[PDB]
Amino acid sequence: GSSGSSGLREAGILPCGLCGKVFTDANRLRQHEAQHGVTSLQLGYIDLPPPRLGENGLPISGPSSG
Ligand SMILES: [Zn+2]
Repeated sequence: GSSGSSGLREAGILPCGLCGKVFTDANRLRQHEAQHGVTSLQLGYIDLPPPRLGENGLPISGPSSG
């Protein structure tokens, strides 16, 4: 005697626990999850962030003050 796969497709609909949105259709929420990246990497969108934060042009010993 042991269980297996006897029943129905009972998943469970719930509101997006990442941004705070609410969904009713599993298929609809499945797409929204992509926006965040739930175990996936959704790319193709346009992005143009600022340049990295770094600099150069300094000595090796530094200033001798103290
Ligand atoms: Zn969300």
